[PDB]
Amino acid sequence: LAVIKVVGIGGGGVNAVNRMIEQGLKGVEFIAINTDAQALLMSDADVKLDVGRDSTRGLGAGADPEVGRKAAEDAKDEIEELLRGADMVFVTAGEGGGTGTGGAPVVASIARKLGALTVGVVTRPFSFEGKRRSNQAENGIAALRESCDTLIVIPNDRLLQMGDAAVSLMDAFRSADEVLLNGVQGITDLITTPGLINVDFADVKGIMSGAGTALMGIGSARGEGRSLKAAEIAINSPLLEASMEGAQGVLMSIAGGSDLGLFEINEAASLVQDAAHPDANIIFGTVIDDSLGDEVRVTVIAAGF
Amino acid sequence: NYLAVIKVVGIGGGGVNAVNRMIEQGLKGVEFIAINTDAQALLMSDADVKLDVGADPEVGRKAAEDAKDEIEELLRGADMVFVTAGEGGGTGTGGAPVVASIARKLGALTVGVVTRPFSFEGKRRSNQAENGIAALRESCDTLIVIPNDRLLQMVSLMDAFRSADEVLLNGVQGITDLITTPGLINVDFADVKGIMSGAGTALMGIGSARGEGRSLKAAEIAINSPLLEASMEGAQGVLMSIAGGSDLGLFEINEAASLVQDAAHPDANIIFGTVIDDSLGDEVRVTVIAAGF
Ligand SMILES: Nc1nc2c(ncn2[C@@H]2O[C@H](COP(=O)(O)OP(=O)(O)OP(O)(O)=S)[C@@H](O)[C@H]2O)c(=O)[nH]1
Repeated sequence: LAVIKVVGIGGGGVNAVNRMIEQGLKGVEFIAINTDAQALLMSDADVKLDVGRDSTRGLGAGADPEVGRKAAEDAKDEIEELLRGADMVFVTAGEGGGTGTGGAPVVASIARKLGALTVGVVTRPFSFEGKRRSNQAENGIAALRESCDTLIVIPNDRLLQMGDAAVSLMDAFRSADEVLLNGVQGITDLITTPGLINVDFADVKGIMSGAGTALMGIGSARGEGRSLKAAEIAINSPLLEASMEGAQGVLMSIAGGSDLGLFEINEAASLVQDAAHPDANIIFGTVIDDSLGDEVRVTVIAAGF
Repeated sequence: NYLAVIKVVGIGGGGVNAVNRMIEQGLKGVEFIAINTDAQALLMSDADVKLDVGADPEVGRKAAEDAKDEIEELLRGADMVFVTAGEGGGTGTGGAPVVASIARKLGALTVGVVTRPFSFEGKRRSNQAENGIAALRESCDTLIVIPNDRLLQMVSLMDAFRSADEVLLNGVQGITDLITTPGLINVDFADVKGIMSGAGTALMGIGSARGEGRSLKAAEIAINSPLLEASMEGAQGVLMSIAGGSDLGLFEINEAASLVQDAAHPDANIIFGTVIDDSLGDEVRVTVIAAGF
């Protein structure tokens, strides 16, 4: 029985976590960490830690990653005591600001020192947010990559090539929330709510330990050929950056109702094998989600390029 | 007065987190108080009462001494006060003895709970973990000490940390449930205060079993628990609680009570009772608190 903790750090990471809780992600503990007390009062997370209170006064790191790093580092004994006991820790954030960029690698190092399987799931900021945010994100992601077993990086620019062409700014960030949720859930649900093909904590640990930098694809479909269509959308996802063909490690999850049959699961698995690198290690798992109706949802995590 | 007022104080990050765990598990019958002692960080809490007085012990001490009047008003009216800094050190280990000394000067039966870290955790300067224990011991009636090393005789690294949190919770719940939650055998609060006032250091033992002979079996595990450090023979004050379902029988109960008397020192005071927790199914859980020598 694996204990899984999902940490959101900074405003975007805390909003993603609220989204995960709102959509009913189960079997995990939710921890919100931020440098803004008011923002934390609105969070529904199980654990809420306000950090950098004297350096920031509950107003955020003002986009300075050094302030975020030092806020997390000063609270490190306390974060450690919140994490101890976890088998698996997710660290989620929008890279580019001060709190998430700076604090995420601290939270991840602590998880990794404890020997929890440590997965980062972060976005790169949209190009329209400016060169400073993109540059801070890039350094934040390099730092985090040193501290995580696997680091899933979602390029927010690619999200604009999905969903609706007439989205607002608020919509774009809700979509970033959703994808961070998809990243976490596509993995955690293999463990907490397996279907016919059970990929347990040990299997996940074996493919994700020390895997390095990763990308994700997602796909969903209904009606005839839903499994094949969902997998083909996930494999060709703009978030995966056309790089599925080069990944050496691939974890795939297919979610559907109680009645998702082996035939459908296997058809999706077969399309994914064919698209993969010839020497790829691919693990295929299933998820029971009875709220899905006639839809199935495929998530692909690709690493080892 | 007649429903004993019990206040459980978590202080510092490990203490507030312990209290938040107690709330999450539905520990009943007590009032929870979360005291944050760090200037730079605040762990939030759903405790009834919260005080933010904000990793050095001296820092926590000074912060709580500064807030001594408001802590006093939070504690006034309690018959019993538990204080803990929970797992890991920090400012809470400095604040805990201050809250304890205020509880005790008010007349409340003051019970500290403190953990000794696992040895593989290493050690911070100035012997600060033992200084915390010594200072907390000076200001409590009873100090329950949980030696985390002993858990490894009861294991993976994650299991070790999890068992530590679980036994810490039990350090409070085994006693509070005995007092606050009816069972077939109930106790007098005066007798609790009789064994625990001025008693000094105590240790705890736990045991669980199912099926035939469950009560005897869980009691036997509890009495021989590595966490008791074989202090059962010499102990002058013993509390034993047996938690189980409604159908817990008087005969099996009494067999457990008889075992504890036999195992304990001839001159021991023994307080014994049961707790009805209908969520345990066919399982029985025993807590033994051994105090004195
Ligand atoms: N997923 C998600 N991402 C967001 C949201 N708001 C902003 N972002 C993204 O996250 C990045 C970091 O912003 P944010 O998380 O708010 O900063 P912070 O880490 O809290 O940093 P600060 O203390 O300096 S204000 C932004 O550059 C943007 O790309 C949100 O609501 N949800």
